[PDB]
Amino acid sequence: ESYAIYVYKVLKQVHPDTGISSKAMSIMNSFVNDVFERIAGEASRLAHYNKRSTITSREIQTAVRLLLPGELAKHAVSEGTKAVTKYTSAK
Amino acid sequence: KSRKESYAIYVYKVLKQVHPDTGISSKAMSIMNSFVNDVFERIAGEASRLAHYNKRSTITSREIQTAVRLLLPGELAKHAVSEGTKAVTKYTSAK
Amino acid sequence: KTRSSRAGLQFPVGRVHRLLRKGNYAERVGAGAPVYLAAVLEYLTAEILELAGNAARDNKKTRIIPRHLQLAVRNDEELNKLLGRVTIAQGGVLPNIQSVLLPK
Amino acid sequence: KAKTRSSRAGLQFPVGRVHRLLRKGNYAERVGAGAPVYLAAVLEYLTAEILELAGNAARDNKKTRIIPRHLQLAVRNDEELNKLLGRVTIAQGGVLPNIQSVLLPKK
Amino acid sequence: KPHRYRPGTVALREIRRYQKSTELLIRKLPFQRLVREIAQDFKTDLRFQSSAVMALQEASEAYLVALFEDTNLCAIHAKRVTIMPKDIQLARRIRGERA
Amino acid sequence: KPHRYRPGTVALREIRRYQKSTELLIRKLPFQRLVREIAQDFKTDLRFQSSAVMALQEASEAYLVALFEDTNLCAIHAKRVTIMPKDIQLARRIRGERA
Amino acid sequence: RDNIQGITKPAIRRLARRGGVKCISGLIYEETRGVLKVFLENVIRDAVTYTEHAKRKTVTAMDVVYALKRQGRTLYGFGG
Amino acid sequence: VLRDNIQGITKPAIRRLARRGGVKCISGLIYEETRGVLKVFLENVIRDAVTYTEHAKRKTVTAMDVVYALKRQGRTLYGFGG
DNA sequence: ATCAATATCCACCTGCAGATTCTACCAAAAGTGTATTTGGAAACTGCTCCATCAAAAGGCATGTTCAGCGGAATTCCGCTGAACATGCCTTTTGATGGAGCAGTTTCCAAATACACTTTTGGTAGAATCTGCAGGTGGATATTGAT
DNA sequence: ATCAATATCCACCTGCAGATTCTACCAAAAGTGTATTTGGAAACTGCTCCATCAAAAGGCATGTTCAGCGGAATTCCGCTGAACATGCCTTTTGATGGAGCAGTTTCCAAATACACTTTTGGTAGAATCTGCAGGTGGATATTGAT
Repeated sequence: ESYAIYVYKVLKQVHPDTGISSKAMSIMNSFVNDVFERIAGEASRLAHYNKRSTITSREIQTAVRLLLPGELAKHAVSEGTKAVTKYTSAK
Repeated sequence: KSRKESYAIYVYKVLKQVHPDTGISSKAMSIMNSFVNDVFERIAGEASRLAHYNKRSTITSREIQTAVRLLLPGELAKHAVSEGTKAVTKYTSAK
Repeated sequence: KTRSSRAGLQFPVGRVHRLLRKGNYAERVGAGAPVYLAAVLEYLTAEILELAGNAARDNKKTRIIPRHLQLAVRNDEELNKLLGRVTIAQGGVLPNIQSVLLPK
Repeated sequence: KAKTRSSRAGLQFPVGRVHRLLRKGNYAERVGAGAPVYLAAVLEYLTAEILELAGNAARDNKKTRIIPRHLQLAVRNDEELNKLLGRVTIAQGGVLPNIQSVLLPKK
Repeated sequence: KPHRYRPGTVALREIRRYQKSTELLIRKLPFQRLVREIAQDFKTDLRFQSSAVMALQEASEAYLVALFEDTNLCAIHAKRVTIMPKDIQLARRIRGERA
Repeated sequence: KPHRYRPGTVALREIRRYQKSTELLIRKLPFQRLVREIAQDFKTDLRFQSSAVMALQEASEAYLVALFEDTNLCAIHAKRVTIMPKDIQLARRIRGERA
Repeated sequence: RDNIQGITKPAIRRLARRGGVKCISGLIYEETRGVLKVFLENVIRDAVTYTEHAKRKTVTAMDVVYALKRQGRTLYGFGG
Repeated sequence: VLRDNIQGITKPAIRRLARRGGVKCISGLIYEETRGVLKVFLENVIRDAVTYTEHAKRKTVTAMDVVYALKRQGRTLYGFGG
């Protein structure tokens, strides 16, 4: 299992004519997983420093803030909220 | 009013088993408590990782042990394992 | 329809959702969670490939290799900080020589 | 006349509590019976290592109640403990007595 | 009448003294003020448990006191006995916080 | 008569070169034996996926290189351009590895 | 007065002393304050973020502790 | 039989690493010091690594063994499956 | 400065290893869809414990003076960098045997999951109790001037 | 060496703040006994990928010569931090309304859970493609001598 096809879609969106060597995709793959565990981790803690049994979108979001630098977070929050709202406003 | 658990009563027990005539300031006790929670967290954390690496569902003494080996300085690790094992062996041989 | 299309995303909402559960981070995972985290995840890979991609371009290259990822990261204050304790194998270092060291 | 696991493992620490926390800790889906016990044994033990050292500390101060300074001196003066707690700060512990020789009066 | 200790003797005396004790060395209220002010840019109308300030203070001094031990080392490496801005700068660089 | 670059011209030339590329710099095989030596006078009858030796090596060079930067910074702090043992040592001291 | 200047020279001097420093360049104090400012800005930001996550208006000892722990400056004596 | 392999870390190799690191001048005494420092770095990464291996009851150190070891040490590697 | 020695740069060229390209299979995913459980937002509340206004306390700001430190200059010389020779050992390309990782079906010690019952650790409130911090005195060691 | 100013240390003292011993009410643990479920050891084994040996060549490590320069030691101003005694402004301490942090209670949206149905993203694998690594020779630096 891996994020490679997904990295690849995204990749084609920013740089339509650019490719990625496996060695890079490999690093890309590592990168995604790392970020994932960090976010998930801060979420884990957050949730239970509050005697909450659930990690919701709200924990992920505080986590994104606790973990990312300034502009990147201003931007992740944005995309994240955007997605949730779109996911919800459907079905 | 929601309780507020802490290891203080055990710390104190262990203390007296070591220095029966010594007492511990309150602020001291609060540190010992933070010490225990930290260690707890650290060992449990490593243990968790260990299980996930090995696609295992259960944290056992095995994990606590490897965890301790990864978390503590040589000798410390050594005793920690010794004690560790004493405890499980004794607990098993008993009705 | 997949939950990603429902969420407007290229990263796998359902896979991330599955991953959160096996990571055992909490007894339960609300549906909002994997959606949001798959966004942030995709958002960040977008940023680093956007920047890697140019490094490859600045080097008369078409295929990104680790060196471009490294260039991308170390040359951006935020990624460089987010990634400050991370080693990107085969990446090299940024060209940089202290002044006192140059000819006189 | 039920007996507690801590008494069975022969320990002062809450073998049951540790077990409780381990489950609530979201660390794993399941928790072996012996981990609670082992881990408890390990906690207790480290506890004993610091109070013993910290206790001496107080003797060496002609004092009988252990305060933070006593735990801080106990720690940073033990290669192993100090390493183990090398990214930890003990409130109210101060720092070990120490002056770079070069800063001393020329005798 | 005339006494006067030579430069360094009282400094030394003070080092011995302070490495003995453990009290905080920054005055509470000004500190409390500084904390409150910094925080006021993060969220407004905040209140702070007395413990949270006390913990923060305790954490900053131990930080600064330690940064002082690496600075002093950096100064001595340059064969000086006087710490300088650059000395602090160099320690924080090697520590991973710097530019 | 024979051409001769002044001491340091080639050195700067090598920094430019090496900093411009990313191949490993420690002989492959030699390093592997060190790995097998350290590992074994640690636990016998062990084996290695070649990638594990390779990860050890990428990790190491990246540590070592990152270490020399700090060392290089330390020497310069001392007004020198030649790194020395105590520089490496001051850097690891400040880095926590010692202290 | 200004609050950061509220951290005085004699206190910075006392700190230094505790860190075993004997001679102190005058340019240190200012340089020091900025380091303390940046220190507290980093911690507080995370403590206050924890605060909000819990919908409160009081930074709690714990919220500072959780913060120091993320910053990697674990503190003992206040729960965390 | 493995012996003195630390001497495989040759001057030239240790000099290139210093170059990548931006260093123009090197004292004769740096090399022995560097091998000293590398040997410790290796032992630290490998003790853990092999501890992961044993755990898992395998005879072969996997790269993940190393990847986990490096992550325990706060020296996270990317590119080998994590 | 003009100038020979050399390293550096950079676009043109091409066999090649590593990337892209279906074709096919499919277990495991992810989705749809009722059915059951429940977590935590949400509102009301009471009681801490926090921000605040006053007053007793005890540092910090301040300006002078000078000692000693840092750094500029200067110099001796020892070690490090450059260039060169020789030739060892790493690197490269294969191929082979087999160890040990990893897939699978199997089956039970150990785990979970109610549910009944005993008890223990935390809070609160009072009353009694004590280690020590600072406060004195007086002896003596340290520092600095002569 | 000699006082003279001071700091430091030590034995003793005592009030008190905080540590201790008491009594006890109790929901949340923690232990017990039953019933059900299942994680992951053990036994057989397909199969990958690790250790190994094999041979050749050339990229490198090694070892030397040699002289340039950078590090270390020494001298020496002059400026800048340390000591100090000076004047009083802020910090600290302490008594107090009220704003929340918490304890409880309610119920509806949202999360499990198990059942099917379906779509996908790994992958074994032969086939086809393509960026560029590595070679080249000729145009522009860049160095170092004079």
